[PDB]
Amino acid sequence: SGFRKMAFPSGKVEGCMVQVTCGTTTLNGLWLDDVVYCPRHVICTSEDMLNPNYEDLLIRKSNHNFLVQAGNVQLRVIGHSMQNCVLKLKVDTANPKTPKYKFVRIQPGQTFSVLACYNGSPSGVYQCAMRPNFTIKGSFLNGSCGSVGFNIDYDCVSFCYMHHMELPTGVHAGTDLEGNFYGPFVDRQTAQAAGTDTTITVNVLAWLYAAVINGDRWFLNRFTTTLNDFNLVAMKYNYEPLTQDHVDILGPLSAQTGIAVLDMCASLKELLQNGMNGRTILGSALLEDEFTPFDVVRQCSGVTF
Amino acid sequence: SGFRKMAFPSGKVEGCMVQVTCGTTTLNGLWLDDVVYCPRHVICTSEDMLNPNYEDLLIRKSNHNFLVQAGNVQLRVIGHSMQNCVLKLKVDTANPKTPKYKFVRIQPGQTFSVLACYNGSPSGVYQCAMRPNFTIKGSFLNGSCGSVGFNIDYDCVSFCYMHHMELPTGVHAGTDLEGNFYGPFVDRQTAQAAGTDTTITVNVLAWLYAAVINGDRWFLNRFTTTLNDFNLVAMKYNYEPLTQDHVDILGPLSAQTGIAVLDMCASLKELLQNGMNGRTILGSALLEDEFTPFDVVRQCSGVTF
Ligand SMILES: O=C(CN1C[C@@H](C(=O)Nc2cncc3ccccc23)c2cc(Cl)ccc2C1=O)NC1CC1
Ligand SMILES: O=C(CN1C[C@@H](C(=O)Nc2cncc3ccccc23)c2cc(Cl)ccc2C1=O)NC1CC1
Ligand SMILES: [Cl-]
Repeated sequence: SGFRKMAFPSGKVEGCMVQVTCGTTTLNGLWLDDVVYCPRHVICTSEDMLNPNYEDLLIRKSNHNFLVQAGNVQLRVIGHSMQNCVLKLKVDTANPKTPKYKFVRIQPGQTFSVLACYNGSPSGVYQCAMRPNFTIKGSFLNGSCGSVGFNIDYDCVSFCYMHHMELPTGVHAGTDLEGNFYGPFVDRQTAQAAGTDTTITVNVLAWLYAAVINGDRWFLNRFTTTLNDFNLVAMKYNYEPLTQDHVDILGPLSAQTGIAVLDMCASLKELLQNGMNGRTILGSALLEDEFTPFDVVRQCSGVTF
Repeated sequence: SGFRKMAFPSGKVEGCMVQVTCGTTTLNGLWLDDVVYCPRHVICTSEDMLNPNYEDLLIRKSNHNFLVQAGNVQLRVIGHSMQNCVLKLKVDTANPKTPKYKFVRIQPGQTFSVLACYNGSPSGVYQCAMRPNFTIKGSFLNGSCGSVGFNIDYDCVSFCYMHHMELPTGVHAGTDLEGNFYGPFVDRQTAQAAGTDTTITVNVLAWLYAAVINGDRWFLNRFTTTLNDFNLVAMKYNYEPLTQDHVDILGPLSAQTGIAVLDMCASLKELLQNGMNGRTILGSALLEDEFTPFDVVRQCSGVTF
């Protein structure tokens, strides 16, 4: 019993974290095989960040301008190149701790674990979701740039996020490991803002199924709804639309609890229109949307890595 | 910016998890140096769990009755002894992945990370707190016994909890790493129940200071309170009494934000009376009590927004 916001074990990723320094700027790097990946803004001064020409800034650097530290060992940089908003530093030593890995680009609603790092040293691990407005609600201070997000599939680490910046609302923006930003963001000190966010509907439904599995059933009702009527309701409350794909993905949870997906949608409709009435679900007075259907199945079945 | 329920990176603990088998029972063990620590109930059958005589069950075992598996390698047991409710299995190989460690017994209100394991394999990491009734609200399934709780302040792992059982309310009970239970619990299937739980007041106060540091003040008021009047009101909401020790511990956060501890106590009194009126504090509609004063200082910025 119990239901917690659970992150993947971070060990395979901790063995890849390094410290990257270019002049006065120090941030985190991800060392896989003989390459260290880090945000390309490591080459910028505070003035350069206002309007950087990254190719022009990079051409002026040599391999020895980049200091890479792995624990108490200095790595030798033998090459450097840029891919989108990510700098790739070729080093003379392959990481002996390189796990089996993939680089994957995730979609809004998908969750992942973040290993927050400072000076190439991991400080914490938390779970979060890619919001529909492509930001993440992380917990990051100065020096956290280069911290990565990931999932684990059996013994394979799928790297999906690298931290680049904090927006004025305190939320975070970053890229996939190929340097492509999530969202309409750019890597420079200029006016940028997160768009209006929405709630991840399929994830709220998965979390309601998790509450039922844990004995919380007060919100269940005798009613059902059509998919179209539910989306008309959900659109009124800034909820993301529920597609037939989402209904298919919730099938296993629906069979396990005996509550049809549109039956659980009628519970969610009533919760939006009337509130919780002083009650909580899994210790929360808000409808939680940072657990996917897969996370619920994994936590309620004990899958190991 | 941001404030998340953050666990310590689990890598140092993942390298210590092993699978312990005694007959038909399989659970998790913690391998440090040449000793594997696990719950003593691994020697029990389901027919022994009501009134087990552990000394009598243990004397009938030899070293070769204990099967210890570390990854795909079978460890050789060369000794066994019981210390309180933990079994200590001496093995012929010291763990090469043994981190710098300590065994610490924690007090109610203290937080720690849990690395949930099944069959000696880590499945997830979450943060939690020792409740005032000595239980923990974990997320554990059958086979999770022997999973450990820990803190990693600096480079040293302080092991503080080993999981033993789930109570009828779905909450969990366990021991320190010397096998002494937290709370009035015994490792028997006899009728046992968690006492009425309370909210960890010093932790809610620390979390209100974290909200101020991150830029939020809507909940403050022009009032102060005596420590005695605050406790008379707090106890009516099932809040733990706030001692002078707690007021002293909140001193650094009080100096950083400019809000005296008894002024923050007045704001908490008003919050308990009024609720949140549709507002949230750090993304929550409930008052959070699983962040200690020390956790807030570790996670938050040193500069108040
Ligand atoms: O004032 C600045 C300067 N700051 C630097 C850096 C950046 O955002 N870094 C950070 C990341 N994550 C958390 C942080 C917490 C506190 C301070 C900096 C953080 C950046 C990176 C990029 Cl790609 C574009 C612009 C900026 C940019 O403005 N800080 C941001 C907060 C406001
Ligand atoms: O049905 C039982 C049998 N069960 C076995 C075991 C125990 O509590 N194991 C477990 C731990 N953590 C989470 C679990 C989740 C589901 C099932 C077992 C779990 C135990 C250990 C000890 Cl030391 C004392 C009593 C018991 C004991 O009653 N109790 C469970 C239903 C709550
Ligand atoms: Cl303590």
